[PDB]
Amino acid sequence: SLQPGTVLILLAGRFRGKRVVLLKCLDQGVLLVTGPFKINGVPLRRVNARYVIATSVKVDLTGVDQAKIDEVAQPKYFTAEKAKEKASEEKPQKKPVSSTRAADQKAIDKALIANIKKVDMLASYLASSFSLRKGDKPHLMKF
Amino acid sequence: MVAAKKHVPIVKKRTKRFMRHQSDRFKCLDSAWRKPKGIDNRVRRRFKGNLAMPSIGYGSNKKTKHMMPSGHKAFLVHNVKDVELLLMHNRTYAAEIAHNVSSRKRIDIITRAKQLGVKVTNAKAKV
Amino acid sequence: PSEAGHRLYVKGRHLSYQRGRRNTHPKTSLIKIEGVDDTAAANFYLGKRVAYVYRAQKEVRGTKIRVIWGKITRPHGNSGVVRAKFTHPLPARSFGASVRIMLYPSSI
Amino acid sequence: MSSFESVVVIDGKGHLLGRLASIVAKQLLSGQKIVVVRCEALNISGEFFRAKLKYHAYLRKMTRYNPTRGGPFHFRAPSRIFYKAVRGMIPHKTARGAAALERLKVFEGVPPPYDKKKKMVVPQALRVLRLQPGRKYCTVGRLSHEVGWKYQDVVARLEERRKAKGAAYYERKKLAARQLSEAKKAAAAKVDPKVSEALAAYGY
Amino acid sequence: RYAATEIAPTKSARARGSYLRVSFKNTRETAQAINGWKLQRALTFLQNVIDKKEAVPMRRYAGSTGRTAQGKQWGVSRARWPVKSAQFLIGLLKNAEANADAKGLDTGNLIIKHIQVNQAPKQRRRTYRAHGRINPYMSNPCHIELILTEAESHLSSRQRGVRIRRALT
RNA sequence: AAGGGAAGCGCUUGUGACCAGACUUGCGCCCGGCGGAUCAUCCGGUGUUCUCACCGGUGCACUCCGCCGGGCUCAGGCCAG
RNA sequence: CCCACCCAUACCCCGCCCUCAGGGUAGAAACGAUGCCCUGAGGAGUAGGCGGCCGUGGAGGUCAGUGACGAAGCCUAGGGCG
RNA sequence: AACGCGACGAUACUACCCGCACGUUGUAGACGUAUAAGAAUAGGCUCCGGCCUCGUAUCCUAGCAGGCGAUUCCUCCGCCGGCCUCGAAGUGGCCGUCGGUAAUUCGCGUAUUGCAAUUUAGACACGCGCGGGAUCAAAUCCUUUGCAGACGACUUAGAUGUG
Repeated sequence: SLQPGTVLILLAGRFRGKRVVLLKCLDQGVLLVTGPFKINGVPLRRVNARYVIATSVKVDLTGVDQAKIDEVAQPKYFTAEKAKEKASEEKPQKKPVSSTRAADQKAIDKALIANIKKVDMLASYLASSFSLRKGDKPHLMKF
Repeated sequence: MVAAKKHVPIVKKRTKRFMRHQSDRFKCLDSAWRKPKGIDNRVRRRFKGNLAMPSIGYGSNKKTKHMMPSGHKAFLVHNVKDVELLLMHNRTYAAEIAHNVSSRKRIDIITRAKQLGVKVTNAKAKV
Repeated sequence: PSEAGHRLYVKGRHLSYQRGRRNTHPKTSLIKIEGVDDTAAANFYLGKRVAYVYRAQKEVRGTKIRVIWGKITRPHGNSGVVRAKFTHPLPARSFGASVRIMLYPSSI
Repeated sequence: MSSFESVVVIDGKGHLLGRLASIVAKQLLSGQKIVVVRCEALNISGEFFRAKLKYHAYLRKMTRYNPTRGGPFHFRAPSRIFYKAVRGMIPHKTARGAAALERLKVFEGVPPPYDKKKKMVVPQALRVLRLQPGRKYCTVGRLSHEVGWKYQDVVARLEERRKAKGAAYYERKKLAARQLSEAKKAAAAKVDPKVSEALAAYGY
Repeated sequence: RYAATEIAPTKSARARGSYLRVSFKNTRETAQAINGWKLQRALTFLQNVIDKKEAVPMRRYAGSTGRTAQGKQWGVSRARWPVKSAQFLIGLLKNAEANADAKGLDTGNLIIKHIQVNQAPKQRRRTYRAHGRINPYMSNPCHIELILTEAESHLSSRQRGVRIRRALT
């Protein structure tokens, strides 16, 4: 149900119940997803397949830097500096985003929004949040 | 050292004590378990909803028997010669100073056991 | 200004324990799913997570709200009532009480 | 559809006493709040002298020493008859049974807070859906009246006033429906071709 | 020694009596009646009890006690007038007030912090009965004591981040 | 703290109160700074388990012993995915 | 008459205790050999039989045992082993 | 009904009413807790076209747990005032003012809660604080009465009077 470039609904975590795009499928249940950031506020991040739901909608992925994607997918991109930000942060102030993350997010989401604005109301769909409303039965509904 | 030997998990089949029948109604009857010898008594007849009776089935695992939750086996210690007896069992045995050991010999035992790496269960009693 | 909701779980009601005519076994509980009526719809929710969320008197680590976690094991009967195993048996005062059933781990 | 609500308000007219009590008791013990109205409109199958004979046997059963305490208090209101059925159907001598009985409320007629709400019916307990057309049936209100209930006329007159107000409300509702239909037509003569065509395929 | 050991002796005044020839039950009831009050109000109440103006409620030891309207002062119907118990409590209260005066405390603002009535060794008598029996008459003494005092985060990462969010916004 | 015509007892939660453990780092490497000669080998004596050691001498910067300022490996308690 | 469902200490798989039965363990780098390792089966129980462990007062030997920096005793909604 | 209910009088403090700052306060258990015709079922509904197995319906549903700004929109909510309405255990309508408001589109912010950890968020009740208005009460003991009485309990009377 999950392919490179597919909209998923994150169910748990900080961005719970919210739609992003799966870009690359990592190993051991790890998925590299992005909002894109300028669309719904979710940056480049990795989540879990058992906590996402795969939607049948497929986004046109042509025009994205696959070398940039797998360079980010290398297994240090977060943990290498995580300790540095933890030590720096711990009146309250938002700790700064790394320049590498900013640059890769800008390239990736520029390409992705350029592709997304082609089909109608997909930007609004990706910006909107997911919720279950009375009478909605997950065991029957098609995603 | 402080850490003990790697051991299989310590599982306890039953934790609560086996209370003697009618001990909670009669104060001349202590809580220590006694085998009931009646021929119509329901504890012995093993009717449901009554007190349980000790059996060999509740026995603890041989690998984890007589072991504290820390993973050591307690050894009663009266002096420095006893802790030197426990010398070669840092990872398996622990020292428990006897209740009638004076404070000065307790200090000596604690010092020697610290040099030996042997854990003392009651080193902070008179502190 | 949104004006929407935030429910990501399915409502459930803890009804009772698995039991016979006399004996009750607190190891497993019976959960009624909101909107599930048959065994196939239950099989959709087999394996899904479940939380009993309650409130206490003392705040221990920033919250007064405590949780008990578990998962759905198998269907129960023909009504779609599910059998659930928790980390600890439910308080038995939560008979007929609310539980939140989470769609993770998901397979759809 | 196996849905959980705040309070389920059941209009008891045309419902069989035992089956409605069964459904209500199961919901109560499952944890749902139930409010039943028109217990005087509730129905009991069989024939009316059968029901009256059963109630007279109930009246015969009575404590000797002091009727004041301990004796079976023969409640003669239809709301209390339905409550008696539910109480016999629920384990009332326990904390959980007490909680379910506290979740239950039963009334004669439709009080003002509940005449403005939606009253649902239970298909498994409907007299029209259950009884064979040739069989006889009685009414709990008539049984209560001939056993000693004192307020048949009061509830009848209150029901008459409630029906008058309901007729006025339904006149307003029909006006609203006609205006809404005219508005939908007038708007559909506008909107945007694409939009209407698409909403169609989807299903709305 | 006194049971209440949590009160400092430099700020309180204490009185004691041992082996007193009074009824333990009546003394307990009247001590509980005068418990927790001001010294002057307790003295006035006890003198009223002697004068049969006010009565102490019979709460625990209340076998076949007749009713009296004065009992409504206590939310009870059964009240009684233990004159001798009242007299001995007045004696102990005056002794304690003298001790407080000696220590220099303000007698107008003193409350009865602690009061306790215990049983003393019983004192035998014997009387003569028919059918060859002799009835024992153990009198039931009690010890009394009284003391008066002056009246007067290991949050998790998610929690820390969410609180940072609400602090910023 | 509990208490609508008994209490008391077993299995299993939950609340409140009060607590025993565990953990605080150990091991080994890449370095650098040190403080130093209990490295090797050989020679004499001694004791033994006849080939093994201890003493005394010889042996001093990529050899041996302890500390420090770092970096890395592994193993470490509780609950989980 | 048909279908599905509920559960007993029963039936099947796994773990743990104990008992019994069957094997291994010396030119000893060798053992609370009254020990240890492998394999299987079995577990209600009155009268009765056998075995092992727990506790009390006193005696011989030993622990170059404990103790006024506190023995024994007693109390304890404080803990550990069985 | 001594653990069924209503009406009214007076209610000193405590805090009686009013607004919020809330509360490490409680709850047999919020998470859109949305939805009034009546009556019949061998008939019914309707705008009078027609429709009715089917509530697998209608409403509602997008925005840092929902920001700031802008073209466009008079749509939908909320609060207070006036007129009226609701008594079966007491509410809703209209108008007005004021506040908020994607139906279309766009820019800037989300990052770090590190791969999930209840998304601590609702309601009513109760309690601590303020600052605005208002008032300055009773019952019991005691004495007395005999329409009452085993004792309680009850009818009575004590403040200036036909005491």
